[PDB]
Amino acid sequence: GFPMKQGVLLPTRIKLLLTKNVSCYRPRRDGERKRKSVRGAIVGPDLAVLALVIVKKGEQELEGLTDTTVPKRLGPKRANNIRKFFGLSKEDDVRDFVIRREVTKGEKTYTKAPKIQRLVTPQRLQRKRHQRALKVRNAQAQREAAAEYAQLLAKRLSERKAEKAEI
Amino acid sequence: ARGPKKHLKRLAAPHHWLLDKLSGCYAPRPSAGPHKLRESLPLIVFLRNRLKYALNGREVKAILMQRHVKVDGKVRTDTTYPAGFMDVITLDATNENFRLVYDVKGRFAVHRITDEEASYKLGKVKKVQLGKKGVPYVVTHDGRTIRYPDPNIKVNDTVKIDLASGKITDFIKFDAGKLVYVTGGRNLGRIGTIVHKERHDGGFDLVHIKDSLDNTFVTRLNNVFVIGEQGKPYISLPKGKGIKLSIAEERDRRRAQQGL
Amino acid sequence: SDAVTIRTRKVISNPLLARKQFVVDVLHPNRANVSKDELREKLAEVYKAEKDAVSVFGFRTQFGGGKSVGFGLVYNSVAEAKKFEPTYRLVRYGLAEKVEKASRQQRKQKKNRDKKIFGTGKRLAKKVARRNAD
Amino acid sequence: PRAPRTYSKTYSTPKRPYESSRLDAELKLAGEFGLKNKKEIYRISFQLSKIRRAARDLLTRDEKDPKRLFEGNALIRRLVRVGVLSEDKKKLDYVLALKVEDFLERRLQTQVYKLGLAKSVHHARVLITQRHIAVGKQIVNIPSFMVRLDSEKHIDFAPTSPFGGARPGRVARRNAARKAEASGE
RNA sequence: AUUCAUAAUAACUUUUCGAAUCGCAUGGCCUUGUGCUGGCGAUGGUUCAUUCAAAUUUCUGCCCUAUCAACUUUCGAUGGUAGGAUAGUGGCCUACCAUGGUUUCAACGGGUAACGGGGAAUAAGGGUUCGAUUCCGGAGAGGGAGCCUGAGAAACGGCUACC
RNA sequence: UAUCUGGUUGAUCCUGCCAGUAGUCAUAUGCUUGUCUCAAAGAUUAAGCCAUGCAUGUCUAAGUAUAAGCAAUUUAUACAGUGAAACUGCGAAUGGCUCAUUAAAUCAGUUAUCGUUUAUUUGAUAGUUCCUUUACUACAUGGUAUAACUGUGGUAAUUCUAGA
Ligand SMILES: [Mg+2]
Ligand SMILES: [Mg+2]
Ligand SMILES: [Mg+2]
Ligand SMILES: [Mg+2]
Ligand SMILES: [Mg+2]
Ligand SMILES: [Mg+2]
Ligand SMILES: [Mg+2]
Ligand SMILES: [Mg+2]
Ligand SMILES: [Mg+2]
Ligand SMILES: [Mg+2]
Ligand SMILES: [Mg+2]
Ligand SMILES: [Mg+2]
Ligand SMILES: [Mg+2]
Ligand SMILES: [Mg+2]
Ligand SMILES: [Mg+2]
Ligand SMILES: [Mg+2]
Ligand SMILES: [Mg+2]
Ligand SMILES: [Mg+2]
Ligand SMILES: [Mg+2]
Ligand SMILES: [Mg+2]
Ligand SMILES: [Mg+2]
Ligand SMILES: [Mg+2]
Repeated sequence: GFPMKQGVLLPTRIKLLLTKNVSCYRPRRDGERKRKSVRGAIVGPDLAVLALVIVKKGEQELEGLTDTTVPKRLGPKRANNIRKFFGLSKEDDVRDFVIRREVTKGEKTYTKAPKIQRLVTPQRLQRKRHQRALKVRNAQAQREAAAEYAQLLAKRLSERKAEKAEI
Repeated sequence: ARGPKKHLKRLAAPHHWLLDKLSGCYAPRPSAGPHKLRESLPLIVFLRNRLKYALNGREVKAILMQRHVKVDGKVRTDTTYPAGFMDVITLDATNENFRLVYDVKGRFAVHRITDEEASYKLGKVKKVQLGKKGVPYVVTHDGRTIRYPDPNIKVNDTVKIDLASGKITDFIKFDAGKLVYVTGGRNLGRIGTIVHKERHDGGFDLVHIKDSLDNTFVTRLNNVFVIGEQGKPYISLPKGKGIKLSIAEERDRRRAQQGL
Repeated sequence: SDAVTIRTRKVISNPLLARKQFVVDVLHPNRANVSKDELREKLAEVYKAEKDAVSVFGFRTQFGGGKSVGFGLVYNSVAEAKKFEPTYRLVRYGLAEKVEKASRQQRKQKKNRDKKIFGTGKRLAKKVARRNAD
Repeated sequence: PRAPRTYSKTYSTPKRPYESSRLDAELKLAGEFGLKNKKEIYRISFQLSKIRRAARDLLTRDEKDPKRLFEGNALIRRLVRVGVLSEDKKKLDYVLALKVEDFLERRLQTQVYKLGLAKSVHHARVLITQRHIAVGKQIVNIPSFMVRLDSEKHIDFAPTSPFGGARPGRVARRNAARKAEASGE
């Protein structure tokens, strides 16, 4: 049952320290690595099943491979993904084109659809303008606090220079 | 080892919390916050053990999650929030205001203040320094960073903080004759006026303090907190005013006002 | 009749938990351990809210008999009683139902069994069925 | 992990196990006071040892010592409160002179006997153990209770005792039932 | 007490950060455009403070043993200069250099049926014995070593290898 | 709670130990055991070895919901309730156990960091984003690539995983 690993130019099984983001390993902790035995990439009699992908169709239609088509499980969820899936434009209304799936419970046929992500909304723009206005008003408040401190230092300097120069 | 500790065993908590020896293996471990662990009073200890408004921690959490309590004008839903010296605790229900001041036995007292007193606190200036962009700032005893302080403000002085805006209203210097409050050591909770301050350059400045009845004591400067001028504090003192009666006279007034 | 003469001391109003809390000391000479039900009803009339919103607990009786001391809670309405009272006390008063849950060991063992499955596991069941069938 | 509960031993045993003088004096105390053990005498002698030690180092301290004044007055107050030390002779020199018979005089068993009410120390003890005496309104079934000189006028028969009222007693009830059975209605 | 805080100049960089995020309410205004402004929070983020700490660190203090009197210095022992490494000081390591360092005031070694302390037992006073063990500190997870993730572990209800 | 007694002699007085005597949160064991309260407890010998089960997970109004999940929802045909799974985030460095190592080492009290790191908490803090500007790039908002899921599998077996 040991799966083949791409890049192991060998026909036998070898132990390897596997890490995050590699095949034949699902890490269970953070930064956790295991040594596992992996079949090499070289196909040979030692195997039990080959996974193959059809790159070019033949002259005959296979009974369960190519004659059939599997419906796509999920449609697009992001706004621009919907835009490029149905090819509308850079600017358009993507709410109309959202794939709605129909679910029946005997009598009530109700339709559910994904929530569009990165959708431009007044809530998003209000948050944008709020962050901008916060930055500008904090900078102005900083400038006026510095100015108030500056005139305080100038007054204190005038006090001390006059007191020390005359006394 | 290997990292920060999250538990506080009972018998290792600060003694001034007055937690019972039995009925529990642990004590509330104060969260990180404005006051040091040993010098703080967690909100659960205040609400449950001192004010008796809650019978257990679950009720303390129930009270806090409805946002009744507030420390220095902010809700603080945290159960183990480390409230400390001169913190203002407001309960909008019961319309009650508290300032955390030690009584003369070195324990936080249930001391009530009015709305006008609860509008502000006092902070001891822990440090004065120039920040980035050359902007001066002071750091108080409760960790508050206050930008653009008055240049006359030095370390060991006391500032009045608006507590609505984090702003200094006025300040008191550290000089002989000024009323101070002892916030540490074995004289914790005593109130008197500075007689003089001996330097000891290189370590541990000392302060000589005498109270109303001319009892003098010497305390390290780190424990000394200025609270006003000669008389007339800027805060409402608790009962006792830090006099430190002896046990004999303490007993005398016990038998005096217990027999009417 | 037998002078139950319930009285409540150390009364504290707790608007934070929307209730009144107090000690309940009960004089019951020629009697033993009156009840929690009749203490609750009597506290219901004396504080004039409801029997539902009155909670009593504690009630150790003095050595030798004739007196018991406990603690009492009177809430400002039933709904806040159901909000702040513990589940076990509400089940004591019939105001709640003791939730049907499995044994502590059974829950822990089920949790440790479900740790061995990744995903929903119905793919694993399908493959196990098909492998055994064929 | 929890705070240990504190406990202490309340007696010491004597030095020489077999002194005819101590054995006779202990048995005379036990007989005169209706005690069960020699441990009952040992517990009192142990209490004298702690009291005498505390008074001893206080007297080592000079007069007007704040600690000698404070602790010596509290020790005098407690012993006067319990009746072991007389209302006069309120001094540390006098608490040093206290005897075992002074403490045994203040036991509830002795006080129940000496306030009438028992006609014997052994009768007093069985009445006490059998819940017939209330020191105030509180039934006390411990014969070593240390009546504290304000409770003496409050010692009486328990209100829920057949010698206090409201019930004629279990054995008396069974016997009266038998008599009703033999006689009639 | 400083080559401190901070500021300035010329540059530099596999250029760091400087909100493409979320809940509730959705008020105000005039070129009424589904236009311009707008609240109470949540979560993020730089840096400095603080809190929790961590690491290192100053002085003095530890049982029996001389049938243990000299020990360390080749493969750092002791100091200097420079560098490297580290979060940072430091022979921590490296190169070069010097010949130092401890010790009869008991070094070095050996033993311990030694984790240390708060404490415990007994005790006129002085003492004697104990403290694996409810709190504090330390160490370890069969024995070694090594490392990943992480603010933080040389982690073991983490991994790697050997025994 | 500053106490001694028996034993060398024919008798004596000494030295001197043996023996007795009393405690022990001091262990074990024997006999015995009615009540209430309190409550130590595989340390010592073996830090010897372990069957089995449990002891670390966690979701708020507030990161990601098309479960082909349940209720069906408050214009709600983008979503809106609850919400498995799985990404994401945080935690798993605390606790708990033991005393094997360890003799200026640990550790105690007392110092220092003007010799450093510090998630979180709390406070404060960000108008400057223009390659070489006299070559600015959607901002009413950039991109792909994956989990859970679909489906096809391998292995006696694992908290194994592969192909699409
Ligand atoms: Mg630990
Ligand atoms: Mg969130
Ligand atoms: Mg060097
Ligand atoms: Mg160097
Ligand atoms: Mg050992
Ligand atoms: Mg020890
Ligand atoms: Mg120990
Ligand atoms: Mg051992
Ligand atoms: Mg470890
Ligand atoms: Mg083992
Ligand atoms: Mg390890
Ligand atoms: Mg384990
Ligand atoms: Mg562990
Ligand atoms: Mg001898
Ligand atoms: Mg019984
Ligand atoms: Mg063992
Ligand atoms: Mg053990
Ligand atoms: Mg466990
Ligand atoms: Mg973590
Ligand atoms: Mg346990
Ligand atoms: Mg154990
Ligand atoms: Mg963190």
